[PDB]
Amino acid sequence: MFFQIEKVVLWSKEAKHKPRVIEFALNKVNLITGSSKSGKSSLIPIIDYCLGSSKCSIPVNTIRDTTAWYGVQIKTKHSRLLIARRDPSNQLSTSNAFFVEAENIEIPQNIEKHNVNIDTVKNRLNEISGVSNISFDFYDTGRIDKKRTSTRDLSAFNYQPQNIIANPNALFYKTDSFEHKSKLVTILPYVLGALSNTDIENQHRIKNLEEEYRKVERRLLKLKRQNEDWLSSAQAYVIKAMELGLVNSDKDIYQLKPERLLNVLKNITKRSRDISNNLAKVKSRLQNINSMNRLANTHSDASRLKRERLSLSKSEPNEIRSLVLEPLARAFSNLEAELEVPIHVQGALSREKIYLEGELTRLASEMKDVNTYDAFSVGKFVGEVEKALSLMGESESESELSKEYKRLKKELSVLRLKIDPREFERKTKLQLAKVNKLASDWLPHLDTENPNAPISLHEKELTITVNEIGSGANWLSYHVAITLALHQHFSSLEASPVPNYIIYDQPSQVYFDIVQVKKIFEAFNGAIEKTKDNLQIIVLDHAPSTLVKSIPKGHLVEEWRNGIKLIPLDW
Amino acid sequence: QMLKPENNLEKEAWEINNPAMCSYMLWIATLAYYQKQKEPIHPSRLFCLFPFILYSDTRNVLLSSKGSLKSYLAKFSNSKAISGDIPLSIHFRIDIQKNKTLDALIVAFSIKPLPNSKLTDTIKELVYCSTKIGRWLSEMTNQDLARDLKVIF
Amino acid sequence: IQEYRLTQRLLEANNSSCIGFNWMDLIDSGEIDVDNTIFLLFTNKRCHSEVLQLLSTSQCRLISKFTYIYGSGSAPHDLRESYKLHRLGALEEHLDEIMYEILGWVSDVLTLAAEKRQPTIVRAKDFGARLGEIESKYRQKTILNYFCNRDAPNYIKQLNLINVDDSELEEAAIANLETKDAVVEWTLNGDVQDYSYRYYQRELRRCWGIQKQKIHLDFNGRPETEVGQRLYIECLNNVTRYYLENKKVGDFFAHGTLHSMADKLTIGWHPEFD
Amino acid sequence: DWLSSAQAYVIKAMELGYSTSAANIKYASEQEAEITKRSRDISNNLAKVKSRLQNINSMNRRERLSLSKWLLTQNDINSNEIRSLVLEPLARAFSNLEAELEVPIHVQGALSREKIYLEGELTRLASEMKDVNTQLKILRGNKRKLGYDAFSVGKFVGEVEKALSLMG
DNA sequence: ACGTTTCTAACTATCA
DNA sequence: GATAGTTAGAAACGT
Repeated sequence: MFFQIEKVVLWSKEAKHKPRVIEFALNKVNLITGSSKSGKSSLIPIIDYCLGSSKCSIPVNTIRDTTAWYGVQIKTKHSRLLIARRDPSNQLSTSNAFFVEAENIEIPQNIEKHNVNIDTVKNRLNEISGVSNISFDFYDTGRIDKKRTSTRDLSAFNYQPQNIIANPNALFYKTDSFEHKSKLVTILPYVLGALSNTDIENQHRIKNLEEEYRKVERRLLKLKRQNEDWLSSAQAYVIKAMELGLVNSDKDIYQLKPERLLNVLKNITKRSRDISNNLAKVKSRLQNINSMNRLANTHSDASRLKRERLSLSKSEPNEIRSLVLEPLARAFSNLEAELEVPIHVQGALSREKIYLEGELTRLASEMKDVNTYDAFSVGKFVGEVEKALSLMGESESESELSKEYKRLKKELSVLRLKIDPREFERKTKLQLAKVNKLASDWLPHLDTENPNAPISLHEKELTITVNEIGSGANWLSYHVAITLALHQHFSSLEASPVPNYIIYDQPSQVYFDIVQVKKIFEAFNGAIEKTKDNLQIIVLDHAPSTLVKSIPKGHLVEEWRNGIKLIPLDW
Repeated sequence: QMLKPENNLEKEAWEINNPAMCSYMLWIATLAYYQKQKEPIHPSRLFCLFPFILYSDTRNVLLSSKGSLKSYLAKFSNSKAISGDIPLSIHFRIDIQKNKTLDALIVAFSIKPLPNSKLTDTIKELVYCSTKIGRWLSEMTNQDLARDLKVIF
Repeated sequence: IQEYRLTQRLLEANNSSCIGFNWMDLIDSGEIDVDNTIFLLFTNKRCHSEVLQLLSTSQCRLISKFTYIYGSGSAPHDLRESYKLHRLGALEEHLDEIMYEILGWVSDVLTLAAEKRQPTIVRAKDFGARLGEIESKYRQKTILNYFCNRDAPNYIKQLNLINVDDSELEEAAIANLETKDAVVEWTLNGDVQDYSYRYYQRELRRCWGIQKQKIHLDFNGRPETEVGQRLYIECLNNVTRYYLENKKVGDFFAHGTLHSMADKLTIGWHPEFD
Repeated sequence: DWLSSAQAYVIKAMELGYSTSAANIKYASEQEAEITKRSRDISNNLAKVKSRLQNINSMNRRERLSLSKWLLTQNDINSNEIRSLVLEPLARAFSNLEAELEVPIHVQGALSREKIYLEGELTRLASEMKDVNTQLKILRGNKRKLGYDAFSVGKFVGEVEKALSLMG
């Protein structure tokens, strides 16, 4: 997004004055001229520690001895923000933040304790940045390589300290061995423009639809594709209905349609019946008697808790009290009748049933004794016909089941085919080719062994892959070319989550030859106006202040804001 | 104008009480507002912000409170809860006001708050939650109110 | 006379066959007897020309189970005191009714034994079964007016107009309060909007109003109240599919909502004026 | 799930029988009550999850809330003093938040983890709803299936063989 | 790159 | 205004 540093604060331990502001001009190339050991190279860990760093790389015995609060101010696309952070001191690196936000930012004095945690600052930066909240884990392994991407994770390609500018091994900020290389190979297609917030939700929505597919296709459509043997026996077991014949059975199998045959299929010993009247419409309503006692016992226990959970009933209108307050005040006085349960409920649950177990199971044993077509034949046939008809398309193209297969399961292939991994690879290769063809424009603006060889990168390692031999300060030229290429690509994009500032720290650390750094500042001059003034460059060097005066995009803040050192000795 | 349609009630669905639960969101979202940082917001300004004292998934993460509203909304948006969309329901839960905000404020229009000893396990919890809410809105501006609550009023 | 006190000896029994019962006492084991077999419980006067004090309750055959009431004190207050004491509980002020339908049982068996001159063997097990059925009925109706009254509600009085069963009155009383509890619990969490109930129960005229007129034009041989019989059983099957409460709700809902209409003035399952 | 869809006949078989038992009827009523309370819990959670999905995902196609000029929209939802003394200052103070700044706030703050978790919750709660609805349908019958005689036990074992001979 | 286990610190209720 | 007390904050392992 638009996210540019305006000014950097360094609060003292409340001696007299001087919160030590280090300002930066917006959308320019910012330079301060340095002495030998003024300590200006440690401003990058100060700003990174203010941004939400877990550790603190602010150096010991020079800066941390006389500083209480560290703050930076970064202007957003809308309004600004100031992120302060106190000194870690004894508790390793675990201070918390002071995070104010307004349209304009004013620096107060020391603000004693903190008010906002550092994960709060990280979450606010993420919701400003527009990064996806997804965990990036398309197999859901709980990985840190595939995790939620933060603006703290986007602090790479934003700071170029002393140790990595003249180093081809480490390309960006704090990604030397494995601290951010995994969470940059995870997020490079997302920041190059291949993916978006709506695009990143597809790779787990398709897994949810795959789970729904495995739910529906586990049966493999028993009602549709695995019922041919039932239709083979649909015209075969009707000869058993002739044997157990009460209704008019089938006249002839090979005389009717199968639909007509299914429509046909739709349709001393009396002591068992003379016992069975107390088990059909007496024991069934006795199970319902158990539903009077036990269900209402647990309901009166539950509505006791529901009324206990209603422990909360306790302009000049005229009906706002008698009909709106007074029913609630009345219902507060009616809660006391709900904690009481009558003793007859559990009495009928336990004791009345224990007197009745011999009153109902005795006739059940009598029915068993006198139970030694058939009695269960019309039970086993009528009712199984109903279950067979309710198993074959009672709701298949009408309400649910196979109706959703023509709707939901025709969207799984739609979601799989509208954005495949082939489209992701093609878009990330197009964006990588765009950032490579945009990269070589500063090769005439800079100087290398070859100012026309097309430089390139790859996602899988994030290193310098030009087409080495005769290297040195050429690593700095490749570094500024690749950083300006990536930041110009992010500025030319829409909804890019990356802050558009690059901080450079000692380009002339290999040299100390002013023509090379002059052409470096010429490239920095050019790169601001390619996207029509959406980029910031901060340079920290001992180069003289005259290298920006003949440059339209170049700014000095009069050394260390008219100072001699970063830390003033007059604190 | 009265707030219940007389005897033509669908059911007694007002477990959230319009004149008994909340007045200015239990009336102590303006007493804590006066307590922390004195800004009036009484004659015309808007209390129709945070009826998450009236939601039993957000009132629970408001008992465990930090000391800033942004920290609470950040505690909404980590992997402990797998959430973050429900902060954006400040935008959504004031259109029709299913939480009955702007209806449960007519009854409101400085005596002491009722002490925490008379607990009742829900009323004092909501009182603590709404005092946290009321003291948390006094540290923000209107642009901050549209910013971190994610609303366009 | 005897009916007001015959149940008293039956309460102190355990399938003991308390017999209720000159012109008698020649029956030497006419029917099948039991070990206790409380015999000869029939006196109504003092001594006369026939000496009834020949054994004077010494306690036909060798060992006598003769026991008679002295003084002919029919219908006493200690008949009621034998129920509060001895066995069983109950005592929820509907005990005069339990007595009134337990003197009817011994009155009915004494009327059955008035004609058909065989002995008057009274089962104590059947007395216990009848007393248990009466106790179950009165415990069931004292379960009611607690889960219904917050006398009788306005959705149960109209459900007794068609009066399908008592289990439907149970399901109405369970479902109305369970629906109220779920609405209270939803309002506790803010899950369901307050205006969603007007979008769910005022649109049940797609059942009460188009199926109130469906079977009335289909069935015309139903004189007074059977035309509202199957309307209830069709509403109870055609309302558990409605997706107007945002997401579809459980089967316990829209049954107690139909019962929640009839607590106030509404149209309902009754085909009459109320 | 086939195990949750066939939780009945592991309770209803000894509810029916063969010989009945009042303790078995009590146990089957207890298990049916547990299944119904699980159905209520799944109903509540599914309704909440789908309500949040239908609420939050409306901005995929944010929006201006437009609580200004709501003396004509929210004036008649209540059953004049609400308007003229409370909402009339609020009519002139609801537009003092959107129109006070020139540029409205665009789409900021992703919902991707929330959308994915809510859709997975929708799938799981719909599956559990289908399982417990089949459980209640088998345990409760259509309208008249409760019977321990020679007819309804045969109907239940016919339904058991029809729902077990194919669905494994 | 922060969540996920244990630990201490602190300020603020809850009673001084 | 004091003992608890709950929640906020600290350090290493995950990968």
